[PDB]
Amino acid sequence: FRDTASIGFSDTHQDEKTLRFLKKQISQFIKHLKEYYPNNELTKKLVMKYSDVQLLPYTKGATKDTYTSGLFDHTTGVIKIAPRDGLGNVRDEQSLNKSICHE
Amino acid sequence: GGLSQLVAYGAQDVYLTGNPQITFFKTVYRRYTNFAIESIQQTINGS
Repeated sequence: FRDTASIGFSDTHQDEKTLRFLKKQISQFIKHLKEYYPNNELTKKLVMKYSDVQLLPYTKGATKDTYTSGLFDHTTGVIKIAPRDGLGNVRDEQSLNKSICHE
Repeated sequence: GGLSQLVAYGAQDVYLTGNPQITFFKTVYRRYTNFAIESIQQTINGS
């Protein structure tokens, strides 16, 4: 849950090619003496320096859960009509289980 | 015994027990979210 999407390696924009890359540029471009091309056309040379990415998805929905804020945790004297919160000490699970076990 | 006190009821008790709101003898506890606590040791950097 660290929230670190980083690769953590020199692969984002390092451009780990050899010196042969300068010759590959002459393959991407069309030349024989490139000492005059970047002094004039710098936009195309900036276009030949761009990375290709791939995005990633994930989704989990939402947890709509109310009933929070439990500050006073000592006890709570029940209201006059206690048989509205009294039949909650044991839910319908341990109430239906004892009836199904009768067979 | 205790019955002799219950019968000692008057106008004054209207501010204590008349028109009652609560009791003390049937506590209803709150249900709560499931959780657990673990004690874990941390790494201390430096010296």
